[PDB]
Amino acid sequence: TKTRKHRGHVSAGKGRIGKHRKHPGGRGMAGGEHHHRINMDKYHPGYFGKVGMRYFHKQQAHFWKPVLNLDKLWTLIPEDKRDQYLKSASKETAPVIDTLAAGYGKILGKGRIPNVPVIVKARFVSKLAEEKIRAAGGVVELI
Amino acid sequence: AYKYLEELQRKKQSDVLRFLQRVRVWEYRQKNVIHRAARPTRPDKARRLGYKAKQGFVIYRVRVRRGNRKRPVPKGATYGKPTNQGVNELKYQRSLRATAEERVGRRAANLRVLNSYWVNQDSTYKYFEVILVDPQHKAIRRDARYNWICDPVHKHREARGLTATGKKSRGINKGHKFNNTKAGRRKTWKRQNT
Amino acid sequence: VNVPKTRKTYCKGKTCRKHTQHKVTQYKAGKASLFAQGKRRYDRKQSGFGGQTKPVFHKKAKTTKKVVLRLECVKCKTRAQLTLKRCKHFE
RNA sequence: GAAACAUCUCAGUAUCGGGAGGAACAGAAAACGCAAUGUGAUGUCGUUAGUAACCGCGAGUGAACGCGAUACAGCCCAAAC
RNA sequence: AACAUAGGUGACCGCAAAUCCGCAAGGACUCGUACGGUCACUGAAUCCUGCCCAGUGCAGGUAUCUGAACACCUCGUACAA
Repeated sequence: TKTRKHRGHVSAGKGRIGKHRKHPGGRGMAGGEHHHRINMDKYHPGYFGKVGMRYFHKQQAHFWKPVLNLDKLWTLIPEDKRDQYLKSASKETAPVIDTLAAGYGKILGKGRIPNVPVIVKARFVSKLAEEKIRAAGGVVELI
Repeated sequence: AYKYLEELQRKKQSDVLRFLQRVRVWEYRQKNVIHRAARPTRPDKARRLGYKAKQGFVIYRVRVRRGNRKRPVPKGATYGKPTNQGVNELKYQRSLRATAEERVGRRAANLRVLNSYWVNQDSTYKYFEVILVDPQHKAIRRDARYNWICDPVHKHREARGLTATGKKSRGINKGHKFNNTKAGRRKTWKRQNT
Repeated sequence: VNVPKTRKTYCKGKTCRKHTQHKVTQYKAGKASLFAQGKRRYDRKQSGFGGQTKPVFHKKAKTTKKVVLRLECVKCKTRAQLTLKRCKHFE
């Protein structure tokens, strides 16, 4: 391609002789500070800034999911048949989580539900998950 | 069984031990590096670390220096932090213990060492005993215990050279799980020196 | 200069109510420095210029030095700080 | 390198001193800490992860527990008598 | 015309010294001892070499003031910072 063509043009890339060499200055990013026009040009990536977010509790001894949205479930039932197993009454609930990594089992409520109406049991559920649940059907979970 | 020669060697200023310490090292002092000894100074500790009367066992004293320093000064390019620079302030990581164990061993080329530890010394040098074994000997290569410090020297060779010993295998490592990071995976080599 | 020393109204803080009169105080007291990274960090890592030990710290000081003065709302008697202006002198 | 530079970085690198083997070194918990009615010597490989942590909190630096693998192996003194 | 020089002068030191080398073990001066030998300035002879101790340097003293850490006391912390 363009890169393939290198010969035929003196200097490849930026045209110049004595062209771009080690520059502009400093190694990597120039000092995040002022320099004699070396590097600057008002910035604000960063602003705040110590890359990444971290929480000390966040780690071992930290709370863990899984979390499920009250969308997949409704999508799951009653509209389409799915896990025939764990089916009773108009509907039922139980583990349908990719991981039963523990400290978990909540169900969030988003999307339109009940619609099943479904009754669910799991670890604690968000407020906007009780509603659009307890409404048509649904109720207490994982006492 | 040998309790108080453990108990006694605690204070080193208590009573009898101190007097022996008055007349002890008087003779040891004015005795240079490399000696030898019929019996260990502390019988509990030898015959603890591993020492029994048996042929093929030899225990030597050693003296050392006193404090640790004695170092050369860096050439130019001193200007800097300075980083590795300095003079009399730095202390060397190897103990005047580890140093006692070799500086023995390189006296008797033939033999290896399970290492005992010092008796105390004053105003200067410390001492140390240091039992050594002997690999090609009989009775050494008999007792299951005090075997394997000679196989015959296939893996263990110049133990305490490599380091594998008591004080060494301490010093540059202690503990196990936890705080054995940047320490012995096996050791400093690998997990680049701390 | 020698102001405001006054009864005002704005109270905007943890304990408040209707704006009520407060007063100026020029609160000066407490422990000084070495509560933050610094003394702690020169506990350790002291060899031959670690950190910014060598550089002058806390910026240079100029002629003035801001104002302090907490304005406590007389009532609740609890208050908060406002912006500080560089006053040549306070009296 | 940090577009200078002192900590930091290059780097525990280059180079130096001593020494073993056919492999070395480690190694049967005063461990781990998904805190548990849980794991169960040690290397190594993959990952955990550029995560926690460090740092003119700048530039840069940078693990581990665990997990999946490989290979598996547990024992002898000192003392008591 | 520069250096050296004899000559002139000042300084430190009684020797387990002054001065200097070495990381250390040790070492030069020194088979030396003040009519010595170390450190400096001036630079044969002749006539001479004034005034200044404020600043800087060195040295001596110093009621009072300032002046680190250990140990000591008080507070704080069941300990510690």
